[PDB]
Amino acid sequence: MRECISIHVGQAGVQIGNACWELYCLEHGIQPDGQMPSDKTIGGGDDSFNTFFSETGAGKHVPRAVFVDLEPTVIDEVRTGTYRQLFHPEQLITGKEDAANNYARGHYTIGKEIIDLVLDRIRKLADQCTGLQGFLVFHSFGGGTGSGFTSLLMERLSVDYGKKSKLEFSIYPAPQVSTAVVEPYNSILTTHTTLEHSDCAFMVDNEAIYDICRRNLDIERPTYTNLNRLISQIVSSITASLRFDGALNVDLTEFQTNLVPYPRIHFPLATYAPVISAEKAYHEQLSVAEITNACFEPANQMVKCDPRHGKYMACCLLYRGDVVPKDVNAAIATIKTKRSIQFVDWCPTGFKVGINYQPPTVVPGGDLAKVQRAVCMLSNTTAIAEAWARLDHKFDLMYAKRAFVHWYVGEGMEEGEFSEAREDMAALEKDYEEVGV
Amino acid sequence: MEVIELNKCTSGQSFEVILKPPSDPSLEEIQKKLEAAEERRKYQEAELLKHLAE
Amino acid sequence: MREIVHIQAGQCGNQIGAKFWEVISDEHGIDPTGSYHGDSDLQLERINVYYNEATGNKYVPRAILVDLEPGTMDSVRSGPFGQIFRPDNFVFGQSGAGNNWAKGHYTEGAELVDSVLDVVRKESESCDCLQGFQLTHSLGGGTGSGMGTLLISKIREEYPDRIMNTFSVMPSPKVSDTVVEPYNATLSVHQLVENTDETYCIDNEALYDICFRTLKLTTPTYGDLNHLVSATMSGVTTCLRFPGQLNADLRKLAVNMVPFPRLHFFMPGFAPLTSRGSQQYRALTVPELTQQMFDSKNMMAACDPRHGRYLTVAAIFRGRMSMKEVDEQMLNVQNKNSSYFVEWIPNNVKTAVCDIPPRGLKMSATFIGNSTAIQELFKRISEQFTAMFRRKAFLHWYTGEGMDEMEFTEAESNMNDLVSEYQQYQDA
Amino acid sequence: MYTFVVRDENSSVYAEVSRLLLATGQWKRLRKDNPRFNLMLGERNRLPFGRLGHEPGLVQLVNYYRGADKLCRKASLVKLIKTSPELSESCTWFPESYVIYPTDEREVFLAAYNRRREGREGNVWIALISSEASELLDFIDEQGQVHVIQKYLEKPLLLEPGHRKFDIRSWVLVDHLYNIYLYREGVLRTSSEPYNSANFQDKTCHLTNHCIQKNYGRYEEGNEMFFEEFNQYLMDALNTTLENSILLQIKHIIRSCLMCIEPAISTKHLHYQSFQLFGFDFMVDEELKVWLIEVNGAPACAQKLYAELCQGIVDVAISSVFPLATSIFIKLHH
Ligand SMILES: Nc1nc2c(ncn2[C@@H]2O[C@H](COP(=O)(O)OP(=O)(O)OP(=O)(O)O)[C@@H](O)[C@H]2O)c(=O)[nH]1
Ligand SMILES: Nc1ncnc2c1ncn2[C@@H]1O[C@H](COP(=O)(O)OP(=O)(O)CP(=O)(O)O)[C@@H](O)[C@H]1O
Ligand SMILES: Nc1nc2c(ncn2[C@@H]2O[C@H](COP(=O)(O)OP(=O)(O)O)[C@@H](O)[C@H]2O)c(=O)[nH]1
Ligand SMILES: COc1ccc(/C=C/C(=O)c2ccc(OC)c3c2OC(C)(C)C=C3)cc1
Ligand SMILES: [Ca+2]
Ligand SMILES: [Mg+2]
Ligand SMILES: [Mg+2]
Repeated sequence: MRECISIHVGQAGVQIGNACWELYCLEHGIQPDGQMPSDKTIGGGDDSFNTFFSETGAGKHVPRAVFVDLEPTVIDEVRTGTYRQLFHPEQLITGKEDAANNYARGHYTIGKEIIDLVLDRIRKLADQCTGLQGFLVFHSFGGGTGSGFTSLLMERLSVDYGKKSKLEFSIYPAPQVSTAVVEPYNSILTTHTTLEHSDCAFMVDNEAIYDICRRNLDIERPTYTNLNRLISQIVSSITASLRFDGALNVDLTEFQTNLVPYPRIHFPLATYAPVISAEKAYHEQLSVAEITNACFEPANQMVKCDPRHGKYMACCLLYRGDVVPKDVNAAIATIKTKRSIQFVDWCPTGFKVGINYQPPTVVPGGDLAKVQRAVCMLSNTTAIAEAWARLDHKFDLMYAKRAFVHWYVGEGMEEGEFSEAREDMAALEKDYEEVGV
Repeated sequence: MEVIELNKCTSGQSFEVILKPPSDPSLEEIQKKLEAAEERRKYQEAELLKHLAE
Repeated sequence: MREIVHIQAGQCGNQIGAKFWEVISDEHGIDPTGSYHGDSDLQLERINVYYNEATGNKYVPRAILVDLEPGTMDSVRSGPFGQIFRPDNFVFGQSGAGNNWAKGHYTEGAELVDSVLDVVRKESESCDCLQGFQLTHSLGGGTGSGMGTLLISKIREEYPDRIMNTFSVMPSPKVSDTVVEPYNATLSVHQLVENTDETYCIDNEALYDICFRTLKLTTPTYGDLNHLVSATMSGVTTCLRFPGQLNADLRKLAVNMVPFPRLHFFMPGFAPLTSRGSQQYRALTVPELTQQMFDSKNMMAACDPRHGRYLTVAAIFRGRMSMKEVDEQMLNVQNKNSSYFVEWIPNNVKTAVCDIPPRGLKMSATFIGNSTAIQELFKRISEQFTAMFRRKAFLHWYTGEGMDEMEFTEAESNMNDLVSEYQQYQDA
Repeated sequence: MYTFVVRDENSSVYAEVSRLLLATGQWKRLRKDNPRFNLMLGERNRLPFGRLGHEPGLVQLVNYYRGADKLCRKASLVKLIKTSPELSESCTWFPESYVIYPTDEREVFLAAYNRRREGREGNVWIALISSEASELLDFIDEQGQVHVIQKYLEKPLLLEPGHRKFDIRSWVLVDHLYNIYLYREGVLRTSSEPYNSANFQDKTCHLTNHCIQKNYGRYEEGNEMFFEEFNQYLMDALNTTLENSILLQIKHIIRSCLMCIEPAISTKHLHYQSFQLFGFDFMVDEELKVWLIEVNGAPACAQKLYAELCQGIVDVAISSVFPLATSIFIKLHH
C-alpha cells in the first residue's frame, strides 16, 4: 500500500475537492462524522482505501487532503459544512486577502508569505505515510491563487519530494463561467512554470461541463454545484483504481507509463458516458456498445476538440458497473471499423481496459441518475492542442497591446516572463504538430 | 483482437486488447527569484514615496 | 477584503454622500437610529463592508464627513438619516474654500487635512481587512475638488497598497455655480489620473439632460440630479454589499476594468430612469433593461458611446429574473454591436445578477463602462479651460494663494495627454 | 442581422457570395480578426478550425470541411483510393496511379511497367507526358516536390469537327447535413489543336486547362462548351444523351468519393458546422467511360455560371442554417 496526498488550491480546487471527498465517502461507506461500519481493522490497516484515508484510534477516517486558499470565505464553508468532523482544522489553510485574479500576486506577493506554512502542513501528512507515492493537485488555470500559488507549490514539491509523482486536475477557463478577463494570462503563465513539475495533467474545460449540463441534465443555467458534482464523477473514475482492488493504474507512476510516453505531452483527454438526468421519467438503460461509442463523441469530452484530426498515443477505458470483457471487445471491434481512430507509428493501436463491478455512486438529491454501467475514456490525443491554440490566440490579442500587463509588473514580475511563457507554449504547440501529422 | 494481461478479482477485472502493432530548479534558485520580485516591488514603492515627498 | 472607508468632501460630496447612506441603509434594513429592522439574513451577510459593529447591535456607517464650511454638514446632521453617523467623524473648518481649488489644496485645506487623517487612521485600525477608500466629491468647487484630491494624495502615502475609488461629479455650464469650474476640474483630473484606481465620472451635463429630455422635468433642482446619483451609487456598490456568484471586491474590479493604469475613468449608466416620488408600475423585461442600460440616454456621463469603443464593461442586474435570459440578452448586444467592443480584449463584458431589488423598482440594471468615448468629457473641460486660460482670465484668484501659471500649463498638458491616450486605443 | 468574415482575398466564388449576402440587407461583414461571427469564408492554408464553435450565443458555420484535403491533394487522393475498402484497390473509374518521392511505391510502379512491356502495349504516363519510365523519374527528382505518376488515357473521346480533347468540370456542394448537391450545369474545358497520338512533346493539345490554352476560342467562346450543346452533339454524333452515357458515372464517382470520407469529415455532432464547394475533374474515353482526374478544394466557376451557382450556395448551404425574413441542384441520394 502506497499513500496519496490531495492538494486543493483556490476556490475551484477547494469546491471540487469538497465534491470529490463527498463522493468518496459515499463510495467507501464513510459517514460525515468519519465512522466506517464496514471497516473491521479499527485504528489501522493498509487496504486500498487507506491510500486516501488515514485512521485514528477512535475509528475516524480522515482524508489525506490539504485545502489551501488565500481567502477565508470558501474554506469557511468546509469548516462549517456537513463534512466538518471529517477534517482536522490543520488540513484547512486560509489567508487574509486573495490574489485578485493576478498570477503574480498569488505567485510572488501573497505566495511568499504562506509557502512555508503550507509545505509544513503537507509534511505533517507525509510523516504519517509508510510509503507516500505522491500528490494529486486540484486548481483552476484562471484564478490568481489557482494559477500563481499552485505553480510555486509545484516548484517546491519537486525540491522536497523529488522521488514522488505529481498529478494535476486543472480547470481550463471558459467565458460562460469565467471570473476574470485576465484568465488567458494566468493560464499560460501557470502552464509554463508547472510543465516540468507535472507528470500527468487532466484538463477540464468549464465550457464542456457547462454544455453537458444543459444538453444532458436539462439544467437551464448550471451553477458550480451542478458542474462540480459532474467533475467529481470523472475524477472518481480516474482515481477509483487507486482506492479499490484492481490491476490497472494501481499507483500514480502507472498513469505516466500508461498515458504519457512524451514527458511534455502529458495532457490526456477525458471522455465520460453516460450523463443522464435524475428528473427524467422513463430512461432506457444504455449498453456497453452504446456507452463505449459515446466515448468517441466530442459532445461527451472534458475538452471540446476533434480527435479524428489528430493522433493517439495511449488509450484507457475505465468501466464502472455491469460490464464484462466479452462485451467490451465486441464494442471495440465495431467502433474501430466505423470511426477514425489513428495511432502514432511508434505506438501499438490498442486499449487498456479496467472494469470495476460496483456501479457509479451518485449524490442523493443530485442531478445525475443512477446507471447500470458507465465508462470514462482517458486518451492521449494530439487533438487537445486545439485548447492550447484557443488560449494562445486570446493571449496574443491582449499582449500585443500590453493590456493589463502593468498589474503583473506592479507585483514584482518582469515583462520578459510573459514572452518566456508564450515561447514555451509556442514550443508545446509545435511538439503536438510534429507528433500529429 | 488479442486479449492479454487478464487479471481478475472480486471488485472487477482488467486487461489489454491490442488491435495492431507499431510501424529542475533548486531551493536556493526559487528563494532568489521570489526575492528579486520583492526587490523590484520595494523599488517601485520607494519611487512612489519619493515622488509623493516631492 | 471586507472594510471600505467612505469619505465625503465639500457641498456636493456631502449631499450625494448623505443620499448614498440614506439609500443603502434602506436596502440593508437599518433605521435612522442604527438598529436593524429588516427581514432577510442576506441583508446582514456583507454589512461589515460599509458599517462598523457596535454594542447593542447598533450599526454605524464607516463614513467621514469633510468640509471647510460648517453649513452643509449641519444640513446632514439635521437631515433624515444624519443621526446615524459617528459624531467624531464630522471634521469641519470655518472659512470655506470659496470655489477655489488652491484654497482647498494648498492653503485653507492644508490647515484641516491632518484632523481628517486622524479620523481615517482611527477607522482603518478597526478593520479586519481594509479593502480601500471611496471619495464622494465634485471637481468644480473648492473643498471637494482641492482638498478632496489633497486627501487622496495623502492617503496614498500612508496606505500605498490600498485601492482608491472616487465618485467624481463633473462641472457643466448647464448646472453652473462659478466661471472657474473648468480651472478647478482640470487641476483635479491631473490629480485623479495619478492617484486613483477607479473614478466614476458623474457628469452634471448628463444628469441635467436626463432630467430635461427623459424625466420631463423642465427646471430640475440638485435634488432631482442627486436622485439619479444615489440610484447609480446603489447599483455600482450592490456586488460589494451583497453575496453573489462572485466574491466581489475593489481590487478585482480594478484588475478587470483597467487595462492601462491611466485609463480608469468609468461611464456609469442606469435603467430604468425614474423621477422622484412618482412610480412606474410596469416592470421592465430583461430585453428592455439591456437595451436601455447600453443606450446613451441612460449614461451618467455626457458622451456618446458610438463615438468610441468599449475597453471593458461591468453590468449588474437587480431583481428576481431569468439568469438564462440575462446571459442571452447580454450576448445579443455584444454580437449585434461587435465593432463597439475592442477585439484585443476577449470577453470584455461581465454580468452579475443580485436577487434583491432597490426600493421602488421590481427589476433594474446598472452599467459600468470603460469606454474611449469618455475623452469627449475631458475635451469639453479642456475647451472651456483654454478659452479662459489663453487670456489668463480669473487667474489672480489662484496666484494670490501661491500658485504659478506653470502648474495650470502642466495640468492642461496631462489631461490633453489622457485624451490622446484614449484616442490611441479607439483606432487600435 | 447575421455576421460574416472574409479571409480569402483571391476567392472569385466567395467574393460573389459575400457580395450577395450584403445585398439582402440581413448580413453584415466584419473585420478579419473579429471572433463574433455566424459565418466564416476562410483561408486556403492553415484555417483555424480549432477556434470555431467556441463563441456562446452564436451558431458558427465555415465554407471548408476539415480533412477534405485528403480528397483534394493528388498524393492523398491516390492513398485514399488504394487504402479505403469502399474504393478498393481495383477501381474502375480511377486511372492507375503511383506516389513517387524525390531524394514511396517505385517497385510496385516498375512491376506494373513490365506488364505493359510483356504484352507490348500502350505504356504512356503523366506526371509532363513521356513514354519511357527512365525519362519520367528524372523529372520528379529534378523538381523537389512529391509527384503522382498516373496512367495516361491514350484513347480519349474527341469532339467533331476538330479532333479535340476535353475535360468535364462538375461543381458539387456538400451542405452542413452532408447532403451531396451536384450543380446541373457543368463545363467542358476544350482543346483547340487536334490530338496528336505519336508526339507527346506538344503540351497544348494534350493539356486542356483554361490558363494554358490562353487557336484559342475558335470553336466556342473561351474554349468552353456547356451542357446543352454537348448533350446535342452526343445525340447527333453518337445517338445517346449526356445523362445516360456520362452523367450516371459522374454521379457514381462523386457519391463514392464523398461517402468514403464522410465518417472522417462530418460535422453532424460538432460544435461548429461545415459546408464546401468541390470541383470534380473528369475524362471521357472513346467507349464513353468516365475517369476521375482530381478533386478541387477551392474551385473557380465558369464566367456565365457565377450568378446562378453563388445564389445556390447561399440558398442551400447558408440560408438553411441562417433563415431569412426551383432548385438548381441534383441531390445525390445516400
Ligand atoms: N468548475 C468549477 N470552476 C470554478 C469554480 N470556482 C471557480 N471556477 C473557475 O475558476 C476560474 C477562477 O478561479 P478561482 O479558483 O475562482 O480563483 P482563486 O484560485 O480562488 O484565486 P483568486 O484570484 O485569488 O480568487 C474561473 O474560470 C471560474 O469559472 C468551481 O467551483 N467549479
Ligand atoms: N491520366 C490522364 N489521362 C489523360 N489526360 C489527363 C490525365 N491526367 C491529366 N490529364 C489532362 O491534363 C490536364 C491537367 O489535369 P491535372 O489534374 O493533372 O492538373 P490541374 O490540377 O491543373 C487541373 P485543375 O486546373 O482543374 O486544378 C487535364 O485537363 C486533363 O485533360
Ligand atoms: N450633482 C450635484 N452637483 C452639485 C451639487 N452641489 C454642487 N454641485 C456641483 O459642484 C460644483 C461646485 O462644488 P461644491 O461641492 O459646491 O464646492 P465645495 O463645497 O467647495 O466642494 C458645481 O459644478 C455644481 O454644479 C449637488 O448636490 N449635486
Ligand atoms: C470582463 O471584464 C470584467 C469586468 C469587471 C469584473 C469584476 C469582478 C468583481 O469582483 C467585481 C467587483 C466589484 C463590482 O461592483 C462594482 C462588480 C464586480 O464584478 C461583477 C460582475 C460581479 C459586477 C460588479 C470582472 C471582469
Ligand atoms: Ca482499517
Ligand atoms: Mg478566490
Ligand atoms: Mg457650492
